[PDB]
Amino acid sequence: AGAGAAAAAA
Amino acid sequence: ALRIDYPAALQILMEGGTHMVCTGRTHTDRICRFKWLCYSNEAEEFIFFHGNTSVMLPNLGSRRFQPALLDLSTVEDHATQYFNFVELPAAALRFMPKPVFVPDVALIANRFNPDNLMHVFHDDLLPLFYTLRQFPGLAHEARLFFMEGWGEGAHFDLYKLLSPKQPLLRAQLKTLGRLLCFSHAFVGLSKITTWYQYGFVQPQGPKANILVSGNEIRQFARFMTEKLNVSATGVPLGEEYILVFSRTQNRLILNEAELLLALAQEFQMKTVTVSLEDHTFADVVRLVSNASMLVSMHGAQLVTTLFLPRGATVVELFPYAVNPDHYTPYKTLAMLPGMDLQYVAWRNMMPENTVTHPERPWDQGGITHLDRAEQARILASREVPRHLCCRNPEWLFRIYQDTKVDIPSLIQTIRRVVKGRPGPAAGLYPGKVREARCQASVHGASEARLTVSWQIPWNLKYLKVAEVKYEVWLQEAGEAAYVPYILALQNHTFTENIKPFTTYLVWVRCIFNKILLGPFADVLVCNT
Amino acid sequence: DYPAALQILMEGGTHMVCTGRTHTDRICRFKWLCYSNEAEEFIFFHGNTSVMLPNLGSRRFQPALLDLSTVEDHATQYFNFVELPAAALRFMPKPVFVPDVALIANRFNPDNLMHVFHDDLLPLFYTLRQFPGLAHEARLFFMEGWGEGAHFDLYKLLSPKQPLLRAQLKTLGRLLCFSHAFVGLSKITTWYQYGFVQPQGPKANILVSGNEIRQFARFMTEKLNASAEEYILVFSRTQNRLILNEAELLLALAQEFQMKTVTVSLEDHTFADVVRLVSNASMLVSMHGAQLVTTLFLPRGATVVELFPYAVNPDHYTPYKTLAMLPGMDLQYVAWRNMMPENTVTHPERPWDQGGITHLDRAQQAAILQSREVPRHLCCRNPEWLFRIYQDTKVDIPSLIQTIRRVVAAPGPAAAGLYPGKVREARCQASVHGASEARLTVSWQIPWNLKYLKVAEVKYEVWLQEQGEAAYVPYILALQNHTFTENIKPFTTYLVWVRCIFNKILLGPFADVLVCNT
Ligand SMILES: *[C@@H]1O[C@H](CO)[C@@H](O)[C@H](O)[C@H]1NC(C)=O
Ligand SMILES: *[C@@H]1O[C@H](CO)[C@@H](O)[C@H](O)[C@H]1NC(C)=O
Repeated sequence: AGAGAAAAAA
Repeated sequence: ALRIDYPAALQILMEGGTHMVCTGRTHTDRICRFKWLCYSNEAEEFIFFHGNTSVMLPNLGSRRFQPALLDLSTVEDHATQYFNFVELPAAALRFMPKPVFVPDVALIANRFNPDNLMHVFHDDLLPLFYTLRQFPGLAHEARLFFMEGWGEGAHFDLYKLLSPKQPLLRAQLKTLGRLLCFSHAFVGLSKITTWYQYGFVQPQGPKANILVSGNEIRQFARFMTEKLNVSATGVPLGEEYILVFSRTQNRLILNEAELLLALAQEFQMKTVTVSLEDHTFADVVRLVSNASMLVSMHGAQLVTTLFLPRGATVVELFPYAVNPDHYTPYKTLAMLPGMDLQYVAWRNMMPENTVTHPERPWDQGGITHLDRAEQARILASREVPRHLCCRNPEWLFRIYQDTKVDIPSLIQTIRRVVKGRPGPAAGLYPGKVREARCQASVHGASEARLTVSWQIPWNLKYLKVAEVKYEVWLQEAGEAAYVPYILALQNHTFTENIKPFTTYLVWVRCIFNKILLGPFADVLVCNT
Repeated sequence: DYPAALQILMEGGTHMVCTGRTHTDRICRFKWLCYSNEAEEFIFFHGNTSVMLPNLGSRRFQPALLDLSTVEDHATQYFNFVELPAAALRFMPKPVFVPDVALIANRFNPDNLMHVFHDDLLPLFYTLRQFPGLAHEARLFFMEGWGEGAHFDLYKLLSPKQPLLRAQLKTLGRLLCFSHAFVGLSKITTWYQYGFVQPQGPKANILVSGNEIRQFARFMTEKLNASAEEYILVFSRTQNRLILNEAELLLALAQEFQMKTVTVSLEDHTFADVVRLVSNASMLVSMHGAQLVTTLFLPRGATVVELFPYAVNPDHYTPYKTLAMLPGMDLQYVAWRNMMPENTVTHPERPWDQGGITHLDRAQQAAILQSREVPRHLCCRNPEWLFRIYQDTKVDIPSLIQTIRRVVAAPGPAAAGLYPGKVREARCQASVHGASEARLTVSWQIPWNLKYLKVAEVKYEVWLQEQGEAAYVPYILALQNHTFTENIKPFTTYLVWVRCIFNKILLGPFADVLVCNT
């Protein structure tokens, strides 16, 4: 369900 | 504004399917524009989904596998750099993971050797720079996707200069999702900027038809220096210098200290040392861009030649048994028309000035891993023979030698090109000659002749041309192409091989400065 | 804004980046490309941002930069420019700027419907879509020098902007400069060559399938607002190349196939009506001619019935057979040839361009009248070809029915066409049983895409070459694990190739070669 350019976060 | 509708995009994919339109008739010159091209990280395959609006252009049928759709690299029909996809119906998405969408327009390509600076600039950076500019909206919006499988490499900071968006590697794709789908993706690279081939079929050398000039090279260089935050102001006066590339590693200039002093005294100019290992690449470009002369052993660091100012001289040194005419990637770059650079090659001829290292590992020129009969053939060979690419042990053995430069020999070599101090615009072609006319002549006892006339090319009315000549060809209806003539002015009358009714085909073209050959006007049929 | 544009052009100059390494597949993106109406020349102005990619040097005139029309490197449709320093604009007229992004191309024959669709509309439709922001913004610039032509409404369907002809350019100013212009057309959708070097026929490597043709057809149908019950459609002509017994043909087709049979015409119907009637026709019957290019609008399962006049061999003139028989079109094709010299009406007194032969001397028009089949020829004005193709034809109904019946049993009204992936985990292993004799076992996993497919017939082709011979030897298998024994020698190196085949004709890619030792 992801339309992401997205940053991480560990 | 910020339009993020996953269901609508998902139904566009499930109902419409993948859309593909590509340039070129052959796979070695094909760049593909994709819409809703998908990548399965599990299968490690790009996926074409057939739906209601699907387009496959070209539609090669079984020929899509002879050998593939396109070249992902610029190393032309390699074997390991092909791009292709597998076909599925869009309805098959019901049995697959929920896709993750890349809303960025993407450029998908393969880097050939991210660790070698020559490969980085010649195979990747220059092709990427101008592939992006082929399509509107890519130059400042596209995110680069590298699918070759290498890590970041030693020069990843250079790839990030091409785009505001951080490039992605194939290994990073699995973290985004099991099934990636690009809403808008371009695949492939232009080969138009390449000038050298690395010798996979025949020995290495320059390309037969180089389609790039120094001007296009320098526009790319100007872009890179701006991204590196390197000004374009230049040095003052009296602060000019000769730049010498240095190494800690191997392939060393053993008498570097003597070389620096000798060059400084001979050419009346400060000398500076530069190193890829000891300088940030921005400092390397800063130094190279003011260098009046660049001296370096043959190696990947010489690709920085493209940053040199107009009028500089490249001095490339080749170790013992290495024929400079066999290894010319930087000679070709320096001598490109429009580069405005001079090239000089020096070859160590004296075996007492070389230091070999036979006991090193194979990739550092060692020959200890070979049969002693082939060690003997290598140690006795006076010149590396022509060979095919990549892991030739005699080539590696000789290119990893250390070199004591014969300074008088080198100065003579440079002095054949640089007559005074080293360091610091045209190139246009004529148009067609206009209103080309010919007039046969009745003379005496039915003698014939031919008088041809024409006007100057239309663009010559605004031009500053030193030498303007015209080339005229004759012929004989159905026989070999006659005499060619080169004349100064727009008139002439001929005399040889004349006489009655013969169809004489006449071609005229204007030539600027020796070599700038203009186009031929329409042929003139002149009956006698 | 005009001062800024004039500043960019004079300081920056022209910018060019082109597709392809040859001039026959080159499409060029231009910035600040200029055109002189006086000299009738495109101008590249060199500024301090100018890029010329490719930079061909003197090879830019061998023969030119690119093709402006899709009829392959035609001597009359070459594009090129002349070079000038951007500073030369100081002695030139104040340029007029075209703000719209432009696509510049040449139409080959705006008066012929086949040329319009095959050479222009289809290449334009997909050249537009090659570059982002063109399909809905570009203004077409036709530079071939023809007028609007007989079908200018069709060109207007592509682009929301009014296309411009070359004659309209001089109206705008002595010096035009396009801020953003694309030049050239893709040849990727074409399937036919008209016969300039060798006789006309299909292209050797057709790179378009029926699906790409149909997607274009639905676009045109939407822009035309045209998006018993079953019927046979007879495409009549009104001026020349007529069917003399058209009424008898309508009744015989309607009776033989138990289907309403209806005529359509380019001259008596709007083109939107033509498309609407063709889109639902179960069968299309027509004399050979440009109107049969509407075949691309036919629904899947329809049949094309092409009628050829006396002495015209159908195998020599196949532009509509080639289009109808493209993979993915899902059409049937039938060709009928008039063999009966009394069923033809000649017209030897018409002008040369519509079949007349009285401009030829007496012996040549006699040899033409005596000839029973048009010889192979080149473009464009072969008199015997023009004479026979412009005949009128009385169709022998019994032979036509029999010819259609070899293909049809009531004119028909799904999808398919996927290729396999590579077989995976291809392995080999040898064994030496009993007395002296080798066994070579080859195994693999199914292609990854077959997991989600339903294929009527899945087979695997194994290619089994001996180290250095001209051997290969074929094998078609259904299983994925096979053991070879016959003709397998021991102590022998065997190269093995494996590929999967869907429904006999959809050949998948080969996997990496297997080297196997007995
Ligand atoms: C070297 O040249 C570049 C641009 O040509 C400039 O940014 C730099 O300041 C120059 N070097 C020095 C020491 O000024
Ligand atoms: C293929 O069949 C042979 C027996 O002929 C068997 O030994 C082998 O394990 C099989 N391989 C696979 C992958 O099923």
